Amino acid sequence: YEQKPESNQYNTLCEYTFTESSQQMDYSYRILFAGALEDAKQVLEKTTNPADRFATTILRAYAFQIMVDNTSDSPYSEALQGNANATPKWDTGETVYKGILGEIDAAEAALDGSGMDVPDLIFNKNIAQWKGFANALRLRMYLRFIDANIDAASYTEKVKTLVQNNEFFTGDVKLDCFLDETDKRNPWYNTNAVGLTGNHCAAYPLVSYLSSTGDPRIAYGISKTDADGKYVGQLPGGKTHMQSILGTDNWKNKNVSAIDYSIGATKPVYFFTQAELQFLIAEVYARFHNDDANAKSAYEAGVTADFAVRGFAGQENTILEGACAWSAASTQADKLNLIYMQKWVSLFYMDHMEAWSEIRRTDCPKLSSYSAAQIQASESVYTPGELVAPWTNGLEAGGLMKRMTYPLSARQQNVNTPAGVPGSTPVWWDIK
Amino acid sequence: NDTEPGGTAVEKMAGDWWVTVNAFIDGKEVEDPFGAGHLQMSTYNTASNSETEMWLDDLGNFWEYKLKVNVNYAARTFSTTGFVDNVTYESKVKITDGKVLEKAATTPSGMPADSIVYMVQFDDDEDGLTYKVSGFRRTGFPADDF
Amino acid sequence: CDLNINDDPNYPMNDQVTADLIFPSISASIASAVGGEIYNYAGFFAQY
Amino acid sequence: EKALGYAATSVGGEKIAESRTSDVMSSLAGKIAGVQISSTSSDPGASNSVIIRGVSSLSGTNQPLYVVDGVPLNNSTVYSTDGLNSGYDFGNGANAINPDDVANMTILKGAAATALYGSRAANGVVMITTKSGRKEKGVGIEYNGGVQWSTVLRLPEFQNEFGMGWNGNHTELENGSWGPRFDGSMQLWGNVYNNSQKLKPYVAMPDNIKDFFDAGFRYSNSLSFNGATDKSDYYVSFSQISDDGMIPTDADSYDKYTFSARGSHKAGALTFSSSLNYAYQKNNFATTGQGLSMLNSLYQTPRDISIIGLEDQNDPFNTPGYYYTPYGVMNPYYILNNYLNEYESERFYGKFQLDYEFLKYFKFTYRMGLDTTTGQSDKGKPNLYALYYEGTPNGEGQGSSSPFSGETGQYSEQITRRREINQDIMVNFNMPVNDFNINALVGFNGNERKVSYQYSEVNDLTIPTWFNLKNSGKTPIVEQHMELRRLMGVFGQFEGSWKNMLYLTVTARNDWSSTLPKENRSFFYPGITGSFIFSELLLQDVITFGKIRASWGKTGNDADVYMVNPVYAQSSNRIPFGSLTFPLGGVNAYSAGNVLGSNTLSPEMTTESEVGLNMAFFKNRLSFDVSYYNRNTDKQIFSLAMDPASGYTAQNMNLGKIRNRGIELLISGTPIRTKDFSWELTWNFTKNWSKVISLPEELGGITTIYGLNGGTSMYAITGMPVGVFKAQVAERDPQGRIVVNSSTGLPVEASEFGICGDMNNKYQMGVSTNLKYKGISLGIDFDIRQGGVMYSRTKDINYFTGNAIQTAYNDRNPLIVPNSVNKIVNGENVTYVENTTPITSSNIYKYWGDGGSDMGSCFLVDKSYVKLRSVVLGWDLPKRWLAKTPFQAVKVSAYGNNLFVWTPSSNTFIDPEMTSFGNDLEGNYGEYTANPSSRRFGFNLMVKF
Amino acid sequence: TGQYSEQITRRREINQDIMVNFNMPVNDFNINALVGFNGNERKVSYQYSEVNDLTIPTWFNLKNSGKTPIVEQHMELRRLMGVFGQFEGSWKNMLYLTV
Amino acid sequence: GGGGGGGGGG
Ligand SMILES: CCCCCCCCCC(=O)OCCCOC(=O)CCCCCCCCC
Ligand SMILES: CCCCCCCCCC(=O)OCCCOC(=O)CCCCCCCCC
Ligand SMILES: [Ca+2]
Ligand code: NA
Repeated sequence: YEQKPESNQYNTLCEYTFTESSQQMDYSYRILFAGALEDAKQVLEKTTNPADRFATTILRAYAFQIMVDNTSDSPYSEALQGNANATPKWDTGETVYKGILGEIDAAEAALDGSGMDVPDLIFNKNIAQWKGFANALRLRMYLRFIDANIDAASYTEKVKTLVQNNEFFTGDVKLDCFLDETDKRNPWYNTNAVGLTGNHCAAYPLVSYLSSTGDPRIAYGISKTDADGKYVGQLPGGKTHMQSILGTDNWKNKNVSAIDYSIGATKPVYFFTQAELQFLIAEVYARFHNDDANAKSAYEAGVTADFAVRGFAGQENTILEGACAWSAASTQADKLNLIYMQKWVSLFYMDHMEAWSEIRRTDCPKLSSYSAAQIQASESVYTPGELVAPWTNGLEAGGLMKRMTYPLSARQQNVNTPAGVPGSTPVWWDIK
Repeated sequence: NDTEPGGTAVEKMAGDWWVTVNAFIDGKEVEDPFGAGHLQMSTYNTASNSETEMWLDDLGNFWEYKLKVNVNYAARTFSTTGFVDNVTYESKVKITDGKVLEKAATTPSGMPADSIVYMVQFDDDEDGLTYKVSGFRRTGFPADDF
Repeated sequence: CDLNINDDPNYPMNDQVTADLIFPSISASIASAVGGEIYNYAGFFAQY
Repeated sequence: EKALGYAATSVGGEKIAESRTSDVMSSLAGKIAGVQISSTSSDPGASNSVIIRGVSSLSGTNQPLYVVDGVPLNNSTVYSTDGLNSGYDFGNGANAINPDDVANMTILKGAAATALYGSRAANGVVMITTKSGRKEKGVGIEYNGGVQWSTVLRLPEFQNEFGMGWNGNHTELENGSWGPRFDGSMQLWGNVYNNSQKLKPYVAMPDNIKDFFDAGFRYSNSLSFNGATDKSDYYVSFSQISDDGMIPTDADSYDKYTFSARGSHKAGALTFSSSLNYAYQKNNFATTGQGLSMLNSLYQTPRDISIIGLEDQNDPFNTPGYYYTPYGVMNPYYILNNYLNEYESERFYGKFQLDYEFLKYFKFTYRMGLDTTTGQSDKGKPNLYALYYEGTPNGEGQGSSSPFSGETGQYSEQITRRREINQDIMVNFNMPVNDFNINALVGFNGNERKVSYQYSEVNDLTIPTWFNLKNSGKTPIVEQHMELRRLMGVFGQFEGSWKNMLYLTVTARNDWSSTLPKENRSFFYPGITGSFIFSELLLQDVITFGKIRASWGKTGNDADVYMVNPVYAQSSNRIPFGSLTFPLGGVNAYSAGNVLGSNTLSPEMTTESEVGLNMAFFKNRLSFDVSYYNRNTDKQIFSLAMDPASGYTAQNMNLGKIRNRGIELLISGTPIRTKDFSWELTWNFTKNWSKVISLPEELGGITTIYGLNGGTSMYAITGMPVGVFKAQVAERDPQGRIVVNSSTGLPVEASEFGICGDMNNKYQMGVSTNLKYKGISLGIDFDIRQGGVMYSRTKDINYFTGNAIQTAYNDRNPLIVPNSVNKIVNGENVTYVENTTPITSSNIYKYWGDGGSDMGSCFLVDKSYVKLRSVVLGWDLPKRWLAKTPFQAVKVSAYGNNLFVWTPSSNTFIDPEMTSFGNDLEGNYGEYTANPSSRRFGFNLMVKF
Repeated sequence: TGQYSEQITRRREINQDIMVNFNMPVNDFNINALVGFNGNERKVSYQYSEVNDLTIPTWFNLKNSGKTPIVEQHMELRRLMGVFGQFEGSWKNMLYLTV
Repeated sequence: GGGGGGGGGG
C-alpha cells in the first residue's frame, strides 16, 4: 500500500525520508524488550515445566528474529539484565540466529511428556503444534543462512531433513482473540482505523499484479475507486508527483483504490501463515531436492490455503489452472518466480514483516529497471508485479529499503548501539 | 507593525505561465505554426538569489530548453547576451526583448493577470527563425487551465 | 432556584428511545422466564 | 524579625487584592525578584505556575510550599494527562484562597533555613497570613463588588492573499489556504446539499477568526465580617466569582465560592484559635489539541471563509455531515455546544492552634491542620458515527478518511479524594541576657498525605448524545488508584541576637519518611544564617538602613511514593495512537512493570549558599536589595531513562547535582514626595544560571522530560541547562549551504536532530511605577522576560494550513531555496553542486508545512516578551462625603491585566505565556494550540461599613 | 468466584432563611410577628464499580478480574422555596395564641 | 519522546 492522497500520516515511510530520530520503531522496540522478552525471562524463572518453558522459548526466539530482520544486530546474551548491564552490547544478527536456534533445540530436548499448565491463546496447550511452530521457524531461518552463503552446506541438509519429516503446524500460527471494542482490537486496525483516519491506498505493484493474473483475491482488503470503479494502485512515494502531474482535483482519494479496514477490526495477528509454510517447502523441494511433483504439491497447497483464508475457497482455479500455472513455466527459475510471487500475494494483509524480509532474501519480486516517472509516462514498459523504487527517495544510494533505523531510545541511553547506517545498507543475511 | 512575508530577489518575475509559441515567417508573425496549443513554463530565481539572473524553464513542453537569463528587475525585462548554454540537452538559446508586465493580461475567465513575453532563437533550429513566447501567469482555477 | 429539574437525569429522554432500542428486550424477557423458573418447575412436573 | 539571613519579600494584602484577580499569585507576576510566576492559560480557572530560583526537581515538583496560618496548604494540580489530544487545566490548589482574606504574604526564597517547614520548603515558601478581627468603626463589614471583561490579546498574524485550495489550486472543501490569489470572482465552496451549493465572492475575510470570539464577562462579590475585643477576635468572609470566558458559549466557565471563619480567644496564659475554610469550584474547559478540538478546528479555516456564518445549525450546510471541510476537523460551534468537559470540587481545610505561655520565657504550641478535597470530572463526546455518517458527504462520501471514524462517542467520570493532615508540637524559649537575646525553639512534625480516585468510562454511545455510563452496548473501563505517604521529624532553631545589630541563627532537622527504603529513611539537614545591620551603630541619617546577610544550609528530601519495589502491572501494550490491553479473551495477565525499582536509594540533599545586601537612603526614599545565591540539588530521586533492552524503560536512582546560581536585585525610590503627590519607581532584576551537572552516565547522560515521537523533544542532558530542545534541522554541506532534494526542491533532513535552545529565560526583570495624588492611585507594572524557546503548535498549524503571513513568501512563485546545493554521491565520493531544481507551486505547501529551511526546529518559538502586566486606577472617596451615610470608606477602582504584549519579530503567533502540559516542568515543553491569551479589564467597588 | 466493589457517594444540602421579626408589648398584650423566606436544595450522587471472578483470589482490586466490570452511576436533585409567617399573641402571661 | 501526533488533511 501507499499513502492516501488526501492525508499525510505516512509521507516519510513512503518516500524513505525518515531518519534515526524519526523513531519509526521505538514503540515496537519498547514492547518487544521491556514487555515480551522480560516477561519471558520471568516465566523462565518461575516455572520448571518443560512444555511451558518450550513454548516460552519459541516466543522469545520469534521476538529476537523480528528485531534482527529489522536492524541485523540486536541485543542478546547481554540483554534483560536490568541494572547489572543497562547498556548491553549489540550482538551480530548471525550470533543471535544461531543462539536462539540453539535455545529452541535445547528446550525441545528438555520435553518430558507432561502437559502445558498455562493460558495459551496461540495453540490452547497443543504441544504438537508448538513443535510445528518451532520447525517452521527453523525452516525460515535455515533458509536465511543458505541465501547468505553462511555454512550453506549443512543448513541445506537440515532444511531437507526438516521438510521430509513434515512436522510443521496445521492451520495458521496466529493470535486470534481480538474483539471490536476498545483496547482489544487488532493493533494495526486500532492504530489506523480508530486512532488515525484512513491513510492507506493500494500500491501499484500489488494492484497491477493481481489484475494481470486475473486474481479474485484482489477484492479482499482493496476497494474499487469511487471515481471510476476500477482497481488503481499508486506508485511508491509518488503521491506528490501524481498531484503535480494530474492536478489536485484528479488525484484525490476518489481516484485511487483504498485499503479496506472493515475486515480488520477483529482480524488475527499472524506469526506464520500456512500458505507461507507451504511456499517455503515448495521452494526447498524445487531447489534442493529435485522433486517437481512435490514442489508443485506444496505450491498448490500454498495458493489454496491463502484462497480459503480470504474467503475464496473453490476459486484457486483462476491462478492454478489459468496461465500463471505450474506448467506454463518452463525454467526452474520461472517456477521459483511463481512461488515467490504467490508467497508475496499470500502475505498481503497477513504478515507484512515476513513479506519484506522474504522480499529481501529472494529479491523476488525484482526491482524494476524503470523509474516511477517512466512507469507513469507509459505503463507498457512495466512488467506487473515488480517493485518500484520510490518516486521521491530519501536514500542517497537509491533503490529499495533494506533495514530499519536503530531505536532512538537505544541510541540515547546505550553507548554500545551500532552507529546509524542509512536505510540502504542490507542486514547480514541479505547479500544481493 | 505589519510583517512582510519576503521573497527571493526576483520574486515578481518568477512564476508559472500559460504561453503559446508564435513564429516570425517571411516578416509576418504566424500564429502557432507547430500546432502546440497552450504550454506550461516556469521562471524562477537562481540559487545565488541575485537581482541579476533568473531561470527560464519551458518544462520540456516546447523545445526542451532551460537557461539563465539576465534580468533588470526594475524595468521587469530579461534577455541574454547572445546565445547561452541550454542545460537541458547541450544546445544554445538566445532570449531577446523579454518583459514581465504586471496585471496587463487577462485570463480565460476575464480577470487581470501578469503577462510574459520574450523572443527566442535556437542554434539547432535548421530554419533559424525567431519565435515569440507570450502568455499569462497561471491562476489556479481549473477554468484557466488548458 | 430553578424548580424545573424533575426530569430523571438517570434515564434517557423519552424521544431518544426508539423501536430498535426496545425490541431486543422482548425476547430476552421471555427467555429469562421460560428458560428460567418456569423451565425449572416444569422439569419437576415432567419428571426429568 | 527581619533578622532574616536570606532574601524574602513582603507584600501587603492591599496590593494583592487590588488587581481583583480570582487568584492570589497571578497579580504578582513580574513584581518579585527570583519568583517566576506564570499562568498556564487565560482559560477561566486555570492553574498558575510559581517557581523560585529555577527548576531543581527534574520531575516534577517545583512549586513552593504554601503555608497559610502557618499550616501547609495543599496545592495539587488538576490538568489533562494527554495534552496532545484533549488538553484541559482545571486549577491549582493555591487558587482556592480568597485574595481579600490575605493580610501579608512573605515569600522565602532561601533553602538554607528550612527546619520549620521540612523538605518541601526547598522550593521556597509562600507564608500567607490571613486577616484577623480588629476594633474600628463601625460594624466591621467590608464589601467588594467586581465586574470585568476579557477580549483576545494576540491572534496569529495571517496571510490575506490566497484563499481555499491546495497545491496552489482552487478547491471547494479544503481546510487550508493554499489556493489562488484572491480575485473577487464568484466561486463555489463547501459541500453540496440537496443538489445545491454555496457560491460566494473569492475575497479574503481578514477578521473571520477575530470575529468568532466574544467578550468574556465576570462578576465577583466578596463580603467580610470582623470584630475584636482585648481578649478575642473573629473574622468571617464570603467570596463568589462567576467567569464566562471569550470563547463563544458557556464552555469557558469557572465558578468559585469560598467561605471562611477564623477566631481566637485568650484566657490567662492560654490562647486557642481556629480557622476553618470551605472552597467550591465548577470549571468547564474548551478542550485543546490535535483532534476534533475547538481551536484546532478553528485555525484550519481558509482565509476566505466567514466563521461566524457557520454557527446557525438550521442552515444545513453547517450541519456536521455537510460542514464545508471534512479534513479531520469539525464546526467549532458544534464542538462547543455538544462536547462535555466538566469539573466540580468541594474542599475543606483548617487549623487548630493552642498556645500556652509558662515560666515567663517559654511558650508551648500545638497546631493541627487538615486539608481534604473531593473532585469529580465528567467528560463526553457525541457518537458522531451513528449520528451523521451514512447518507452525507463528510460522511460515507469520505469512507475511512471521515471525521466520524471511529468517533463512536465516549463518556467517563472520575471522583478524586485528597486529604493531608499536619501536626506540629513546638516549645519556644526566649530570654534577654545583657544586650544579648536568645531565641530557642524545638519541635516535632507529623505529616500524612493521601490521594485516591475511581474512574469509569464507556465507549460507543447507544443513544448518541446522552452521556451516561448506561448508554453503551460495550464493556466499560474502570480504574482505581490510591497513594499514602507519611513523614515524622524533629527540629530545632536557635537564634542569637546582640543589640539589635548582630543576628545569628542555626537550624537542624531530621526527618523520617515512608517513601525511602526501610534501611535508610532518616535524613538530617542543618543550616546557619546570619544578619548584621551596620548602620545601627555605624551622624547622618542619609543611610536610613543598612543590612548584610549570609546563609549556608541544607534541606533534605524523600522520594515520591512507591519507588522501592518491583511491581507487576495488568498487562497492556502502548501502540501508536492506541493500546491493546488485557483481558483477552477472558484471560487476564500481569506483565513485569517497566520501571525498575531500587532499594539502594539515599535521601535527596539540597545545599545552598547565599550572600545579600539591603540598604535604604533618605527616610526610605531610595532602597535596594541584592542577593547572590548558589543552590545545588543533589541525589534527587528520579525515574531515569534506560535502554528498553535491559528489560525496563527506566530505573529509580539518585541523580547528580542540578544547580541554579543567580542574582536577584530590587531597587525602588520615590523621586517626588509632597503632601498631595508622591511618585515611586521600582525595578527588579533576576538572572538565573541553570545547569544539570551529572546524570548517572551508566545510562547515558540524557533523559527525556517531554517530547513527540520523532518530533521536537525537550531533555535533561549532563552538562547543560534544564530543558534543552532537540529538533529536526536541514543538512548542510561543509560550507554552510543547505542541501536540497534534486527532484522536489525541498530541504533534506540531517542525520541527527539539532540542539536548538533551552526553556530558560536568560534574564527576567520588571519595572513598576506608582503615583498617588490626593487619594487617587495609579499603578503601572511591566513584565520583561528575554531568552529561551518553546514549541508552538499554533505556528505549526498556520504554517501547515498556509494561513501564517510567512507562507505568502515568494508571493508563492516557484523558487530555489537561496544558497542550496545537491549532494551527489557515487558510492563513497561525496560532492556538492549548485541546485537548479525549484520548489514547484504544487509543492510550496509542503515546503512551509514542514517548516521551511528550519524544518521542524522552525516551530521552536522565542519565549521572549515585554508585557504591560497590570494597570490599577484607584480612587478613595474623601471621608467628608461619607457623613450622613452608613459608609466608613468607599474606593472605586478600575484595572486592566495582561493588557498588551510585545515579542521579537520572529514570533507573530502566540503570547509566550501558554502551555498544554501543566504548570510545572513539562509545561515548558511548549503550547499545543492552547487557547489564545486574553486581555482583561474591569471595575471594582469597595464599601466599608 | 470472588467479588470486589467500591462506591463513592456524595451528598450536598443547602438551606437559606431570610426572616424579619417584630416584637412590641402593647398594654398587657404582647405581639410577636415573623415573616420569612426559605430556600432549600438537596443533591445526592454516587458512582459504583464492581468486578467478579478475581484472578489473584485474595487481592481486592478492580484490576484483578478477567471478566467484564459492572458500572453504575446515580444522581438526584430536588429544590424548594417557601414563604411563611408566625403570629404569636399573649395576654398578661396567661393566654398565649399562635397562628 | 513518546506521544504520537497526526498529520493534517489536504
Ligand atoms: C495536645 C495534644 C496533641 C496531640 C498530637 C497528636 C500527635 C500524633 C501525630 C503523629 O504521630 O503523626 C501525624 C501524621 C498523621 O497524623 C494523623 O493522621 C492524625 C492522628 C489523630 C490525631 C488527633 C489529634 C487530636 C488533637 C486535639
Ligand atoms: C444578605 C444575603 C442574603 C442572600 C439570600 C439568597 C437567597 C437565594 C437562595 C435561593 O434562591 O434558593 C436557595 C436554594 C439553594 O440555594 C443555593 O443553591 C445557594 C445559591 C448562592 C447563594 C449565596 C449566598 C451568599 C450569602 C453570603
Ligand atoms: Ca464563553
Ligand atoms: Na514490562
